[PDB]
Amino acid sequence: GAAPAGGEVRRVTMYAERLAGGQMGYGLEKGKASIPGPLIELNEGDTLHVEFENTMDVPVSLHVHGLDYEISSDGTKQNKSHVEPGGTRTYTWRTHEPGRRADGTWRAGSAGYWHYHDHVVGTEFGTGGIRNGLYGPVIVRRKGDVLPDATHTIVFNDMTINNRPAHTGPNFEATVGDRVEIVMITHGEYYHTFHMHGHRWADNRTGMLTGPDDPSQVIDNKICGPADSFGFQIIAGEGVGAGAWMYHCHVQSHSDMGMVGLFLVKKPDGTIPGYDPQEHA
Amino acid sequence: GAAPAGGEVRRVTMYAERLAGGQMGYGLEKGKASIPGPLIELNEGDTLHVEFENTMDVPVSLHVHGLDYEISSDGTKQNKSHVEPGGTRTYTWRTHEPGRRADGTWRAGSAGYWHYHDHVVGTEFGTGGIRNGLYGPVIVRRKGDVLPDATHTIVFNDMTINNRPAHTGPNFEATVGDRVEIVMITHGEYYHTFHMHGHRWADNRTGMLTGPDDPSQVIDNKICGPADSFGFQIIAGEGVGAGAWMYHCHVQSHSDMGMVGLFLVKKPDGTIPGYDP
Amino acid sequence: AGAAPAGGEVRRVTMYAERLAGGQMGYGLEKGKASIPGPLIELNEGDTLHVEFENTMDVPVSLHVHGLDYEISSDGTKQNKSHVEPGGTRTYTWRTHEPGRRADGTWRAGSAGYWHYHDHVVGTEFGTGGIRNGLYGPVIVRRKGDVLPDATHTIVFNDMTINNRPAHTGPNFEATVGDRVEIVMITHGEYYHTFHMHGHRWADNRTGMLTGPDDPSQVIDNKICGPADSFGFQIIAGEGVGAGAWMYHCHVQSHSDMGMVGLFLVKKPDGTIPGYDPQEH
Ligand SMILES: [O-][O-]
Ligand SMILES: [Cu+2]
Ligand SMILES: [Cu+2]
Ligand SMILES: [Cu+2]
Ligand SMILES: [Cu+2]
Ligand SMILES: [Cu+2]
Ligand SMILES: [Cu+2]
Ligand SMILES: [Cu+2]
Ligand SMILES: [Cu+2]
Ligand SMILES: [Cu+2]
Ligand SMILES: [Cu+2]
Ligand SMILES: [Cu+2]
Ligand SMILES: [Cu+2]
Repeated sequence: GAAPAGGEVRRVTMYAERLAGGQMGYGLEKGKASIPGPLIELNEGDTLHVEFENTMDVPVSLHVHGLDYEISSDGTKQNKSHVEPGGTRTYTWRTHEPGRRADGTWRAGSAGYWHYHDHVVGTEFGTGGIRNGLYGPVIVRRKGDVLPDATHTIVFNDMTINNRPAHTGPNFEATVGDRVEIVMITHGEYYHTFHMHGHRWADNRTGMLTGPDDPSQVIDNKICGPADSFGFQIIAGEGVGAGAWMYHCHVQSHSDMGMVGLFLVKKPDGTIPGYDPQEHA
Repeated sequence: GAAPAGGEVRRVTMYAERLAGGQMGYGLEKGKASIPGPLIELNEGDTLHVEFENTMDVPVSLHVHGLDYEISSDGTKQNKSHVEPGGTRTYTWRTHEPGRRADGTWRAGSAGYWHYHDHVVGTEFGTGGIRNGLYGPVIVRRKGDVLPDATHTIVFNDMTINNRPAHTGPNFEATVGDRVEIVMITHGEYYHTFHMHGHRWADNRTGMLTGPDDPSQVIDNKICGPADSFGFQIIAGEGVGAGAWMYHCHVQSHSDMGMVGLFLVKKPDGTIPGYDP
Repeated sequence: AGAAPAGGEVRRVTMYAERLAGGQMGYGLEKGKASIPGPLIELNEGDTLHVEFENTMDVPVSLHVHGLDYEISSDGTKQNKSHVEPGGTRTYTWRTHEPGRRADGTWRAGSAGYWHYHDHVVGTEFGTGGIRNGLYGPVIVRRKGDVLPDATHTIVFNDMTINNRPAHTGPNFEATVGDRVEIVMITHGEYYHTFHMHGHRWADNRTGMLTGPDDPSQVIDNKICGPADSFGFQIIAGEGVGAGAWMYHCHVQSHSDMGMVGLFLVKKPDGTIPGYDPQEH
């Protein structure tokens, strides 16, 4: 697979729901909200109309990074694009291809790893919403972008991964050789440094080197702060083989307190070498 | 609207002065000091002799990032290039173009988004003088760089933008279609994440991709730490139209405590849709 | 002087973990010669390194590496039972690969870059104790044709110290104007830092050096960094600025104020640094 040229006009329904544990989630269907919210994938040029409904007892909003949107889809109290309790609103996101402007410069596409989150709960910056779990990924693909066997979203939200209690992963499974895509988002108050054992990627738009003349740095550790978003694709177990490969924040008290999960890379027979589930507790 | 080749020897007078309620700033003429300090632009290859005068009762200095300067223009007490009270000094900053060295490798030029600040007030690293307002931006352009319709300078200085009180901006104005340049400098103790609503830029030298071969990440949110500086040009309203477009620090307590302003992009008739002055 | 050659050799080294004075711990290649930072390990892409490792201490220790290819048995984590018991021995194997075109048409990133190793088991199962105590070291993987330097120096921001040195005690590095000097910068611990050098700059890419006039990497003199970040650059000492006691420091204001400063002592050909008086520093 490779992404095709874009330009489809899409629609979807989206709800903001209270979840258990005092949380809040987005979902595509009533009663199916998740944390992180649902992954929205677009190709450059597609438009997405989001038929949005607020099912909670407090205003909420939908603010997106990186995608074209007019002020009316800003998703803020400050230009009256929030959604009252029980209210509804259609947010529109647009994307565009890159190309030469008439002044000679190059307009950058919308392609990239982006995200969306609340901007209204708690404060007019969505501090309460984001803490509760109102966030999710948006991938915009360029025509020709290689496509992954799977996509996993890792959000460092304050001292949590995906709002989970400490040392509860999440874990992610792949088989040696799968092309795995990772979307990494950070939210909240703290900086973090995302690290993956056994695996590395290029610090560019795709996480993959364009070819032999890409000078981007190849890393396995990146500092990130609130609302940063990047992603990459790795071949699971490439050059290293199967195993329970940790990913964690490398800030030493963060990993000690539980900002750790496993990238479980399995042999073809589905087993994991030297993976004693209880030696990782 | 493109930068020319440099090589001109330029001179400017700068002054350090005190300002109201504890603050201090640089000025091009006395009485006229500002926080941030004056924007300095140069073309790669230019030399700049800053004829500097400290009008304050305490020592001060002028230290610059990225530009060429000999150790005597270090702007540090450590190297004895600070400026005593009432004193004067001439700091020389030079720039160069990119080109191939003798050893055959490529030497990077001076072009970039840079800044200058005090290095001796409060501490030997400027801690009290940076806190007080003693910082400013420097742009060095390469030959061929497209020139903006405006440049606006945003300094995250601890928990403030441009040492301004919380929730007071600043706001900048443009018209849809304007090529707008933002200079972003961070100072103090805190990390930040700069975010702009409705607009995006490439994470490279200019903030614009070189072309279809430029693999630089395109972003709208950037982590920055003390003495980081970067800049970019955007077409205002490009693909998103007019309106009051927020920029802020995206650390949640920071934006909550007031690290937020507006990029007011106006329709050619001058009105901003949706905006509530 | 010159270029990195093509890799492919299988190298062996003995490495030791040893107690050092002051409650510190260090790696070394020979007994009694442990250092903080540990020894610089240098490989070319394709090289294999069998580290014959010995733990001379009374507590468990491990060797974990960033960026290189290792199988999960050389993870160096208690979690995967690749730590070394007090008095114990273990051969860690690190591999590197050249970049190249995969059968799927994408470009495989090579191992080349500025990497580091460190402990993963001392104090906590994320090595928080052994990293505090000085168990960390640089690794450089060179791509064929990489420019070699006249000298390489390693600067590790470890918590609020540089190379575990007392406040304001450097270290200092000396070069002559025109020397090609390689800096390897690693960060560790709990804190974010910004690395700054007076009178010098580099490219934010793999080598630190612009590949040519087509390379768009930002050129910087100041770089935010977090725990386990590792980058490097080569500069021409004093190029366009002359001899001098050029400070490098973390630019987080209170960090420099309280010790995170050192000196790049760049000398004229006659050995002099005019104006340099250590008592003013
Ligand atoms: O506000 O993101
Ligand atoms: Cu916002
Ligand atoms: Cu963290
Ligand atoms: Cu690791
Ligand atoms: Cu945001
Ligand atoms: Cu901030
Ligand atoms: Cu936003
Ligand atoms: Cu500075
Ligand atoms: Cu680890
Ligand atoms: Cu620091
Ligand atoms: Cu400096
Ligand atoms: Cu300095
Ligand atoms: Cu590590």
